[PDB]
Amino acid sequence: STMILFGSTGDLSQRMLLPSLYGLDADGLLADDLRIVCTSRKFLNKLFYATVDITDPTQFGKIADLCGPVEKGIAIYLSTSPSLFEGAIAGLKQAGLAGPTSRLALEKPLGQDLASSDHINDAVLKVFSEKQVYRIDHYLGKETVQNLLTLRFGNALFEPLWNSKGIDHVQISVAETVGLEGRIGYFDSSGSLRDMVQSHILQLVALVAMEPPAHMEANAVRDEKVKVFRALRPINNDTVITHTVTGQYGAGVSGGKEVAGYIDELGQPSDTETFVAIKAHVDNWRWHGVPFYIRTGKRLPARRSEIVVQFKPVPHSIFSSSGGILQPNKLRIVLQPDETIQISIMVKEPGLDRNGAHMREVWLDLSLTDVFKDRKRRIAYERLMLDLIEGDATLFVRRDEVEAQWIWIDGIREGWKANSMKPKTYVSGTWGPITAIALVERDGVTWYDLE
Amino acid sequence: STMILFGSTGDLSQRMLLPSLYGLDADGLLADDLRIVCTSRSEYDTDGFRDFAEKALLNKLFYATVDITDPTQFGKIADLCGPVAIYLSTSPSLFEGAIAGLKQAGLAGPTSRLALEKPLGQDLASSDHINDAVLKVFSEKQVYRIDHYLGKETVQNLLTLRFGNALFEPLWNSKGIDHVQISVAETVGLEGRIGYFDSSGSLRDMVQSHILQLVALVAMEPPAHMEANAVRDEKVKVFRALRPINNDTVITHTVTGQYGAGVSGGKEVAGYIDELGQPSDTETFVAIKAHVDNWRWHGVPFYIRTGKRLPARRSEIVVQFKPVPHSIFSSSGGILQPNKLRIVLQPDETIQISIMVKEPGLDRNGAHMREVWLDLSLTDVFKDRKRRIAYERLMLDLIEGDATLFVRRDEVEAQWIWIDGIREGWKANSMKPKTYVSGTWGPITAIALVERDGVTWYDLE
Amino acid sequence: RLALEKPLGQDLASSDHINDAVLKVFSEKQVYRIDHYLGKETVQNLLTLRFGNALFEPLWNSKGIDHVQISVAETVGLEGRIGYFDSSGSLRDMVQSHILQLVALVAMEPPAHMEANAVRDEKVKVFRALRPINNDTVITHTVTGQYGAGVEVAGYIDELGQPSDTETFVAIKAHVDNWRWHGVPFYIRTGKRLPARRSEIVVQFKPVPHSIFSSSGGILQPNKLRIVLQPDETIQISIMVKEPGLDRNGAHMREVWLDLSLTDVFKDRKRRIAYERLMLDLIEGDATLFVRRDEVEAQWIWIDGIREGWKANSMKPKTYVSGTWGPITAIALVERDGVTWYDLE
Amino acid sequence: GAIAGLKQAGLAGPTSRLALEKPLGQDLASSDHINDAVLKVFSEKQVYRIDHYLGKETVQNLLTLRFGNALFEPLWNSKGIDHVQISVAETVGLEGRIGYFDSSGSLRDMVQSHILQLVALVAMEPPAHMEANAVRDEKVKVFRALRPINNDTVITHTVTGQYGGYIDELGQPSDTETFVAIKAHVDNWRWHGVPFYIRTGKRLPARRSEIVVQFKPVPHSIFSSSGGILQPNKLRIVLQPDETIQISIMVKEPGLDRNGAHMREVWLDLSLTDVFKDRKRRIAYERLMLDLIEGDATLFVRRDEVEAQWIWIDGIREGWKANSMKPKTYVSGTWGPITAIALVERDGVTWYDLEHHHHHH
Repeated sequence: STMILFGSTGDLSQRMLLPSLYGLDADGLLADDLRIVCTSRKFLNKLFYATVDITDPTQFGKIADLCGPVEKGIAIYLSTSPSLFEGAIAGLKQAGLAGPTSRLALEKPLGQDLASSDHINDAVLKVFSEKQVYRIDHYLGKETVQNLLTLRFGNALFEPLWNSKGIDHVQISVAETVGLEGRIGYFDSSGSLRDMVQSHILQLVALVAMEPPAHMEANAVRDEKVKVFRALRPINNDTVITHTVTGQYGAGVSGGKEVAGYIDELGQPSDTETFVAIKAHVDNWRWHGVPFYIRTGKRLPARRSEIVVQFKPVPHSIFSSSGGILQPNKLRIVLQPDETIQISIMVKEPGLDRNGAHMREVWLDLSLTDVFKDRKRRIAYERLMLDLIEGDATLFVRRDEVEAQWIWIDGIREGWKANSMKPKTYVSGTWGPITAIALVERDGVTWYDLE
Repeated sequence: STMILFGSTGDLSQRMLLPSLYGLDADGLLADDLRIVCTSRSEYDTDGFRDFAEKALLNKLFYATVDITDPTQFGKIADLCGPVAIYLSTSPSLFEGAIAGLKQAGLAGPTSRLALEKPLGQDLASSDHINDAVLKVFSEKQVYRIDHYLGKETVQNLLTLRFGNALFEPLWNSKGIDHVQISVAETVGLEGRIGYFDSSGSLRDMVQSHILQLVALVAMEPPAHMEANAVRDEKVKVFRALRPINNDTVITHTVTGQYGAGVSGGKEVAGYIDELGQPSDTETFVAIKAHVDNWRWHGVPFYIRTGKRLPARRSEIVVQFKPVPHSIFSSSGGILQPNKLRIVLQPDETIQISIMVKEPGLDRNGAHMREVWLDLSLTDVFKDRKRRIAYERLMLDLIEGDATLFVRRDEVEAQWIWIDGIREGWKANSMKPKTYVSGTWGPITAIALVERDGVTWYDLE
Repeated sequence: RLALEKPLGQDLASSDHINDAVLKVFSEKQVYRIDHYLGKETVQNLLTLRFGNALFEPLWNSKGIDHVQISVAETVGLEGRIGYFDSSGSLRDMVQSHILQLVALVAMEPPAHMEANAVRDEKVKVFRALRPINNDTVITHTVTGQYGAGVEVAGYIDELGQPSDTETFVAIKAHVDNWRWHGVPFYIRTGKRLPARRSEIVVQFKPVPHSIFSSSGGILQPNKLRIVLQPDETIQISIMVKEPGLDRNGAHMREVWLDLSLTDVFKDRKRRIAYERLMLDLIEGDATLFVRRDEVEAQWIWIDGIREGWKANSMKPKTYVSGTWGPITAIALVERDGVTWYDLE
Repeated sequence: GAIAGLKQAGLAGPTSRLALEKPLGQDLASSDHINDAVLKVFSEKQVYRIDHYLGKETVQNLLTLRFGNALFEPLWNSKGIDHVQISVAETVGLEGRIGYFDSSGSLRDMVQSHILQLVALVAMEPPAHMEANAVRDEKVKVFRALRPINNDTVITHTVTGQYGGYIDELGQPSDTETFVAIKAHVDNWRWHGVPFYIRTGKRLPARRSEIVVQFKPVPHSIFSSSGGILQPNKLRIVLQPDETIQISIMVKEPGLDRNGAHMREVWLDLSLTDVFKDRKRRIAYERLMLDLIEGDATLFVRRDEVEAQWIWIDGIREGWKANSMKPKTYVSGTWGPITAIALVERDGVTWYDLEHHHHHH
């Protein structure tokens, strides 16, 4: 019933960040009892400003403030620089609101490293149990991401093929046209690996690589996802160079306006990625030998996040009439900005005989964006928010998840920190550095785009 | 290398060329050794025919005429071009005399190639008797029997679709598919065919040849390589494997319908008996539930329906796929319709697949979903290609080689054994046909045929 | 480190009061529960049979297995320290813990790597996938009995005096309801004073889809994989072979068995009573042969839910004379389904 | 041929049929020349070709094991199995018909039909219903799915040998193989991608003809620890003169903290001969006489099988006479020429031998 930010009068919060809070319930969903406690340097009535500062210790005892009943729960995000979190953690203690089920919502980066994340979580845990913790991951709230569960197990056509023999490899790519998210100097703090790959891509891979549960339970869903992250192939300095590629936002023509370089955008020489590509494997016994080719970067030629499952070829082209070449089957799922799923099959080409059979590849296409046009375009936060209020919530992260996510992340970065692996530049609007072609082409693979 | 032609005057041969010719007079595909041979009961010359031919279309035309009782206008073909295949479309009475002349001319040979479009049978006795007179004169290597469905391009892609894709083969077995459905629908009543249909019946007209050929295409095992002989041998196996329909199963597995007088195209249409002017028990519609017993196909029902005066004209092959082993969306709110693959072969050429998808919205109570169809349209993709007219590649097959499209004896021998066994069985039970209203999809008892075991009927409704 | 004995609980309230009072002092990592069954070599190889091999998995689902049979039969009684049966019956001792563990090691999915929680989590998922027999399902899906007087023996009551309403015999038709197993009845059976002692699992596979030879003499007997854990340690498979004979009337076939007896080769293995390894686990590492708090929860929930149904149906066991191979009524819980209790016959 | 007696005695007639057990061919033309001459008087129904090995009882059981059970076929696919190995070895000198043995080889005698039909009963699909030509019809497609060993593949896909000697017993310049090794390939959906290892010979120190089917490896090894290695699981079959069939499984070897976790490769063993010892113990030729009269027999080879046998037999012979290959003497009991071991040992495969008598320390 309350959310805390110390910078609202200042910087981004003052101009664009706040409406996310006001807009989502102002005409959308329904809310009536809430007590937004804000502090900085319907429910319109609830919002109320306050002032707080970590530097004076005696100040924390003085604020002594709690809006709403103790039997409600204390959710808050401390968006401060490192070492200021510890000073202001106790403020809810002056309120004292830890006893009731507490939402403890954390839509946050959660730190650069597992020790960095654990430091946070160990301190948060003493006031609140895991059941109280409700960490949001913005993709898990996207509807297009949610249907990955109906897709495999609400249909009998897929699961026979999710097993190494069925799939030769899978390709995932999160595409963004612009690097101007207002994160410059904040991106430097993390970067595309921790910014995008550590949870949102990993959460998607978990939806793709897992086993089905027996039923749609909250904790049955999450307990099977940690298994993929614990079954990831750990990328070591001995494997990072072959399996990883970093690239950086350069100066090209992007979006119609010509644009400039990352380093020249920060003003100082910068080393973060703004693009990365990995060749992962799941060793659960259903995925051994199946490469997942993951990719994300900014200043790319299109913003379009899609998954492409390429299946193993037929054991035999019985149409080896000199026209018998069969293009592997692809299951293509597009989740942003258009909602789309398609399959690629072979069909005899209308015609006679040129001393063989000639055929074409073609796509059975279905688009959710068009099929459901009279339906809603609800924001992820609107679906996610009710679950916070609801006694058991399903779309929120768990410690085993993040802890298994970071281990793979920290093992990779040291691998190229121990290998001294600098990024490679790309022209904004090019699809990235030229080294990501060999990374797949050394395996025979091609990255799916338009024709 | 060489082809001779018969029955030039009749509205059958000329009709197919009209639409094709206007689009194409250009192709000139045939090899030089072949030339236009025209024979009909006509007095137009060689020149004088190339004048009638031009309306259908002079460089390759040779004419000359014959008589149907005189084996003497038979030398006129002999006094015609012949360097160091034939098409006969006649009624039953002239069949052996027409064969008689070819032997006297010498135009009957191991070199000679035979093509036989007209109905070739009613029993084994016929099948064997009609073929055996041809067979003593000719071998299988010279006889190539036409099947008017087998040539449709949508049917040719059934081999590419099934065997050019690996997404179909893991589930193309008894465990993968709950049931297989084939439907051919005709809005039109027979027009001008009465007295020909009554002797054949609906089952002889469509089920014996085209529908059975389609059943094999879904059920046939793949050949090691695609050659007419390798592909055909597997198809014959499907006909041999088909479970025999006998008196015990005939009443349960077969429904027969005769079209009544109701309405077609917004106007009342008369009953089949009324058009004949004679009482008939012949069938204008048939429905069957059929099983092919094989390690791959044992226990999977295949249901075949073809009808006359049915509500719409379309031919569709729908293969339902087994329901998911567990509904992980239990506790209510989730219904998981099994996956279905629907392919349309008439009148639109189209393939679709059935998938389950969450409905846009929150989980709320239960998981809510819709089934939805991945749809592909074959006619639009090949827009720079031609249209639905046919009898095409079959020609190239003549000068170049053996034809996958043409029929062989063991199949026709296997078709009638299954088809003849059904007719005697409903003769021993005295199965009178059931009437239906023209445009209702057939007699309503054919609905129990599917509905008593849990099956329904696909409509885009 | 604290290790607990076999009599942990008699119901939900018990094992949750006894544990959450101890889990108030200790934790799940430092807590070990004792299953006498788990630590046996023949049980240990079940996971080694399934997942160290590739021959079985292609069929280990509702599309390759017809039925499983798990039997543990005894000749003795409970002499020396009777009281637990009076307190718990024959349900809570051997089924709630011992045989349910044998149920888990056959109907579970593989972990990525052999580690305690990763292996245990797959078993917990089974005990959650157990279809709960409740209400008016326990009469037609369960059979109870009591060993009578016969063979000098006297009955249980005809040796104890007081009237009790608890069975020394239970028959269930269990059901794991997951993608892998939906549709596969699991047949669990145990009891005392029966004419044999051999604990064994039997997995009957479905019949081949079509029979080429089934016209005359075509009796196609299904293939069954046989495993014997107690007291014989024996794994076999039933296969169909041609009868060498000059036959003029159809195909002649015999059901024969690929036989394997592991003790005969496992002599070098220092065969010993099961408990000797269990101590080292507690002494030097993570407990893989021990039950977990979530394992106890899903066991008792499915163990107690039946008790709801038969005390409301006021269900009483059915007398079998000792040596009646059980009550004759456990023969119809399968004969109504066509299946019959297997025997080497 | 001297069949000329029968037709010029009025004997080639419908009352009576024929079964042939003669050295019919050395090439496709000779059997067809024999066949065309016999089919010049008869048709295939009254023309029967006899293969001794088909007629052995334990050989008869190959398809019933394949098709009376549901455990194998799920794996009888390229995905299911890695490779097949067929071995037929003899103890005798090549002297039983030493002059006759020269000019036919061990290929056209033993492999062209006997072991190729052992190939046929392995790489076939099930027919509709058992019928005399239904069995044959699925073997023809096998004999058609046999990759024709190329003159470019005959160096890396074949190995020949000689009794060490055959020259020292026959006189004339001899290039005759007292041993043969090939690696065949069935190119159908079910089988494309599976090495078929065929091996036979006469100057070897053992006599037990056997088939071995190795199934593919597991995707993931959950039990990753020291000591525990996994040999792939295999099917072993021995029919003559021993009838002994086993399966390779991985079973735990009990130990406490000794050399890590322990797993043994042990065998489910079954011998038909002990079970049926009270039974016939007949001669492979016994029933074949009853099938011919008033009947359609399943157990006879057909001209297209022998034709497709010969076509695949001749395609090698041109090619290895084109590579000018000569046999390699092996000194009287070395399990073959030293080169047939690399035909697998380079491919990772090793020639399978009984674990007892194959191990040391």
